[PDB]
Amino acid sequence: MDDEEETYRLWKIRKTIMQLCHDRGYLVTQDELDQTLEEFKAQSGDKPSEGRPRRTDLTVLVAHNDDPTDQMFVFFPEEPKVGIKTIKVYCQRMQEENITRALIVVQQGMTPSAKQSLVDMAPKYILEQFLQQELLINITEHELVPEHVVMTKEEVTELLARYKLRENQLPRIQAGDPVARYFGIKRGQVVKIIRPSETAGRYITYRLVQ
Amino acid sequence: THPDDEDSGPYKHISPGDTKVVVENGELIMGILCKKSLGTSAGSLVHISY
Amino acid sequence: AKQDVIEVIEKAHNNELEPTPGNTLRQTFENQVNRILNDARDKTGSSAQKSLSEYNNFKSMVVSGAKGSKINISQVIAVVGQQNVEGKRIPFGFKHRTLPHFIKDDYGPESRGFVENSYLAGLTPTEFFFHAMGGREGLIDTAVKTAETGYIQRRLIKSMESVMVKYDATVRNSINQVVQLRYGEDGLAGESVEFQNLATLKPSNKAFEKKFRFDYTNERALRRTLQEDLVKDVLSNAHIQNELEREFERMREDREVLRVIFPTGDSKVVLPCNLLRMIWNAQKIFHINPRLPSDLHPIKVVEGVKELSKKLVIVNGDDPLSRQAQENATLLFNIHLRSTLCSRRMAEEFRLSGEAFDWLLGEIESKFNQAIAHPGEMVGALAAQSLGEPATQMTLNTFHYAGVSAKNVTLGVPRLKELINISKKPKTPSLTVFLLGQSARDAERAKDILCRLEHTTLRKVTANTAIYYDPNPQSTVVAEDQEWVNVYYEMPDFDVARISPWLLRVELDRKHMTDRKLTMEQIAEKINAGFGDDLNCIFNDDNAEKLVLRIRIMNSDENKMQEEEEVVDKMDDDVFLRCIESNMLTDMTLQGIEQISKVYMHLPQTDNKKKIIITEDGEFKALQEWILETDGVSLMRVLSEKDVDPVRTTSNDIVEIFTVLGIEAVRKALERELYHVISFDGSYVNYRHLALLCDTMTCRGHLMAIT
Amino acid sequence: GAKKSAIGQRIVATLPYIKQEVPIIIVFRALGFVSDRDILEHIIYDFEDPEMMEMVKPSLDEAFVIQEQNVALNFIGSRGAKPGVTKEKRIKYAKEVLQKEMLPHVGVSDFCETKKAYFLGYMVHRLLLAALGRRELDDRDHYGNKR
Amino acid sequence: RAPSTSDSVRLKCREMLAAALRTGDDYIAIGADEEELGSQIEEAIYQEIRNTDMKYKNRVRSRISNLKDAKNPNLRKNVLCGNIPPDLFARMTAEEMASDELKEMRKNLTKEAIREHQMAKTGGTQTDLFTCGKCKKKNCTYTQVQTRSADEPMTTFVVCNECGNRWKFC
Amino acid sequence: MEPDGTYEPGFVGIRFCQECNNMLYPKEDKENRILLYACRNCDYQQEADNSCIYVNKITHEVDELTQIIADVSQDPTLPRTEDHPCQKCGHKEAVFFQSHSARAEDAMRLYYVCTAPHCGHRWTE
Ligand SMILES: [Zn+2]
Ligand SMILES: [Zn+2]
Ligand SMILES: [Zn+2]
Repeated sequence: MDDEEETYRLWKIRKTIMQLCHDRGYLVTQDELDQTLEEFKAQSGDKPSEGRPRRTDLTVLVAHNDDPTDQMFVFFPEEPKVGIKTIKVYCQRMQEENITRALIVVQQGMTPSAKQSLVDMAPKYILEQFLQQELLINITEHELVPEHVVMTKEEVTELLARYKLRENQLPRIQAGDPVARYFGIKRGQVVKIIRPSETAGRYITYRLVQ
Repeated sequence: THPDDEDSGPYKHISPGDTKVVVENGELIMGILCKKSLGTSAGSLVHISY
Repeated sequence: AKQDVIEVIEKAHNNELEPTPGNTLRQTFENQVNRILNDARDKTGSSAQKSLSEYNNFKSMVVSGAKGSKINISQVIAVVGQQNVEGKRIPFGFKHRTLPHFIKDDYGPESRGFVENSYLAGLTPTEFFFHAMGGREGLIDTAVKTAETGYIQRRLIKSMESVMVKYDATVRNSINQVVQLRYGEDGLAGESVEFQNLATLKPSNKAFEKKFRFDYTNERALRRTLQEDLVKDVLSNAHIQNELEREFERMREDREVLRVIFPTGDSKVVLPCNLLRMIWNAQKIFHINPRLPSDLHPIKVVEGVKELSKKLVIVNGDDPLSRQAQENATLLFNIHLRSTLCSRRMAEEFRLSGEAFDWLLGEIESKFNQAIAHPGEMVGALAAQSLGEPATQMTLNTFHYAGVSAKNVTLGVPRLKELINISKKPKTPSLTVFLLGQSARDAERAKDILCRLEHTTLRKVTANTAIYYDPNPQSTVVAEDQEWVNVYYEMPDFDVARISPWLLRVELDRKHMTDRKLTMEQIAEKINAGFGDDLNCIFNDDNAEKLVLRIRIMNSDENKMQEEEEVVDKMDDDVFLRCIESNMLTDMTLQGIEQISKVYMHLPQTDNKKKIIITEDGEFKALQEWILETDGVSLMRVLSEKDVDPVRTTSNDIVEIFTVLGIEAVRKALERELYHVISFDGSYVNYRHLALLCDTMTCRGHLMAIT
Repeated sequence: GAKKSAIGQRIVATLPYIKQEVPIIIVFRALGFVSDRDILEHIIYDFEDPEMMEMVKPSLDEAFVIQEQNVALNFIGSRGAKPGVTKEKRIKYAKEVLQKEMLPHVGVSDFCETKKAYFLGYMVHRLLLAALGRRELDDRDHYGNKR
Repeated sequence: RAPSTSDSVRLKCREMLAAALRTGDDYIAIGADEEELGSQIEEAIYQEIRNTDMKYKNRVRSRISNLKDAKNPNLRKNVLCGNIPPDLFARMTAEEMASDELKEMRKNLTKEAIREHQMAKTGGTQTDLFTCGKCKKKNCTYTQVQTRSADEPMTTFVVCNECGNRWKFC
Repeated sequence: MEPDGTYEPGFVGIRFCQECNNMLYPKEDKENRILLYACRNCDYQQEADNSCIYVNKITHEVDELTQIIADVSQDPTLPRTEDHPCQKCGHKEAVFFQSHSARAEDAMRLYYVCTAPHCGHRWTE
């Protein structure tokens, strides 16, 4: 019975990652953005032989921003709780494919040794980690949350020059902030927060990632 | 002020009704002054004077 | 009214009153008598104010608003009314009674604290003592509020004190970190602002077009020789037509952005100058007759407003980022200024001449330039006192809740203390779920989502439990179930020789079971999933007149051959069945899975300002609907449920908002919650102060409670 | 955990600054009434009602580990007194506390140990009535209960 | 013809569905074959479930339970006379049954009480006095707080919930 | 059985040992296929009279005509009623009252006690 929900969810999380890929600018197909639930059900031809490795097949590649510098890679592990062994094979898989970034969506949680190992992967390929439940809905669509746009290091240089500030003196944002995680930004990078204002109508802020 | 018929009295002939206060070029034309005209109000005579 | 209360008491004792939604029958009764006595006070209150002569000095003090009010007239002339304490009628102090002067259990008005008299006739002895009780709650409230607010204010000032606007006009604290890029997001002073109406929020797209557009086809109503003077000569100009047509093009785009900024549809904003009063000062002095013909060229107006727009410097610079900062920061004053000084608006309504308009431009320039906040100022300290002051004003625990539900969204100072501390465990956390369109106009869809959202434990659903000794179901002591046992002969027909002879039987309440829309296979599958296959369940049909569930426990069959000594230390299964019975109840979390206690109170909102939508005519409209209001916190999961709105679902709890929606969403939610608590008195604390408060607490990602 | 899944019956007693809580039936056994039928009678001498009697039933079951007054006195002593060696002074010390400090107003001698037991039982009964809801809670301010 | 079968469990489930159809001897007065119909029902259920799972077994029993109801022998009679086709009987999706004269009412009554649980939680703040100068409605609430006061005297606060508008008496 | 029945199986929470005067506990006899009750501190044992050993909730033992003693009829503070006819004795005048308990028996319904020494009868209306 709950299996039938799953399909809505598998549709639903795939769609959120697509918007996530689209906001980062990795150019997904408009049709994949437009993909309905009925089509997705049609796409995996629902109803047969349940618990089947649809998610291993759901694993997708996404192709490049303004400058085709390889790609970003998205992986949905079948295991409810993923351990280092699945990660190691997956690492063999990312290395063979020679991909540059890997997003893993775990269904319950990751072992701390794997997170450690993920922490060790940091020099080479980057690994990003989402809890399935927080990813299951597009948080960036929510009304409380203002439009965020990441700036290039050059734009940050011009910003600090024109206001005459130090990096240290800007407002900070958590590296684990759901929105910072959403873009996947690292330390030193700046996000431009654009807000509606009761009195300004529009107000622009910046937050240095801390 | 309490006066008149909120929401529909001023729309009924503007029979000046004298209630509503109007001041023009530094002269009080009509009406009666109260706490809403003179008090700590957002639009009191006193605020405008400052 | 007293006979009417006795009448309602007579209905109540008959047992047939029919309760009100979400309430016990006493509450229905108490809510009803309270409605009658209040209506009684107000009816005679409105009678006494009518009955007053013109010469009543008492009415003369009330009307100037000097001292005192309508309620006082009510109390001195009419009837004082129901007293109360802690928001309820005078409690039963003695056994079921307020005073020994009454009968036990006497819900009448007088016997439980209604004062029939006016101060002028004097109070009767019981009323006097129930009035002396109403006298204490206020004296005590006074002594407490003075101590608490003195403390809340000192802590607040102590945080913000070192914030201040610097000479490049960015607001920064002691270690020189930036708080805001411009003070209050526009760089204006708080004492020079005024309430103003935004013309462009005018309803109907057609109506806007008519009132604002400068026609060129010229309706046969005095060929431009009406109102305007020599402008009849520039009717043949192509350039002037295209430039104004360009003006109107900006106004449709501004009207579109302004609709995004203020989705609710309020036209009241704080802005400097008050352009409309100035036009009136301008008309009045130059002696402008609005019936006489005009003497003003439209292009002079349009370009003059452009030039004035450039003069209103708020951000000095020249590079692309300074121009964007200048443009966006005084966006809202700029769209307002174009809307007031519009060519068609200027020509028809305000009739100003050329000399009067040029003077008008010069004053707005001087007033706007004067309005910009003075760097050096102490802004951080200024704000703490403007926040501190309303905590001084009113309410500690008084109940004025009119949101047709639970007392929630605690009112007043204790709620302020929670936002101020960022309590990891508020006394009364909440959460407002709005519902998807279809499921919002229909009750039955709303009932199905509501049941999915609710969290109920099997203990609530169970009418009763029993544990029986029955080795042989085929001859069970419960002869009525006997029909079911024959029904379950083929129900694993072999391990009936192996399963324990101990029986648990559960009976479920019929109304409550139906209400959750549950089916037995859901329960069986839930309990099977929780305890395991070892827990062998069977159940009857959901349509039998006595809805019952039967539970046994199966073992591991093969290995249980008394190997060592049974690694259970020989626990009797009955005793174990109680532990199963205990935990089966306390654990089973069907539909709702976590902490929303009871989870709900469904509401119809038509009163508030919700679901405000745009229509194709262009105007705003009300959209009544069902919304779900919960008393618990689980926002992360509750957002992902179907037909729940992923957009407008909100919670008053700022720690949970932080977990899910990040630091910027905290900055907003906390503002709304601080705005909302101040707004209960509705003294209107100026927004710029709260923006500054929120920015200081959210300045560094992590939440910095001012503790 | 998997003991019985029910904490809301476990009636205990604090005696005056005894370093540890004691189960009430142990106190009764320390008074000397070892027969459960007698303890039950002392709590409620109107055993026509199965529900309250069932309510106390797990605390009687919990008491079962000991059924001698001497042992129960030594038990309260260890639950009271700092660690030591001999059992017998511990029984005597426990006995004088149980005699003198336990509701002194009902008596301070040996020869009225039985009467004291009756008063403890009406007290447990007074407690059980509120937990069933048969009797409203006392008011924290009722001047009738002030001096 | 009835679809071929060989499984012993399927055969006994048909026998029980047939036996349930034998209740009250209505099958005699109508003269309809309960063994062919029970087999057609069972086939249709199996076509849905495709195995002999607990869920199939539960469905067989609930089909049995519908046949054995003492208060509604007319449901059985409707299935016996072909007013209900086996493919329909096979699915409970078409509701559950409503010819026992009271339980349907009660479920309706339950549907009333949860709908009674929707009616207004508890309306209030109606006093109904002054007219609003915005949305032109008189549905308004008033607030009475701070008695005596320090220097902001117990002024009368009036709020229009209809559009969240608040003004003062005077 | 029938819908118009009742569930008072006689919850015998009391059946003490005939010898040591302590409580009996259930225990299985697999040999005889019968529940038995035994004292733990001794060998004494006897068969049960019911298959039940424990029940919980009834939820509605509305408990309307128990505990409340007839003698409450004497209390001067309770309202005497002119409303007539005890349903037992041909005499008017009854004291009445409500709930008087925490099982907040949302029970707003009134309980009436006859006051003349001929009944002591306690009904409800
Ligand atoms: Zn309104
Ligand atoms: Zn014994
Ligand atoms: Zn009688």
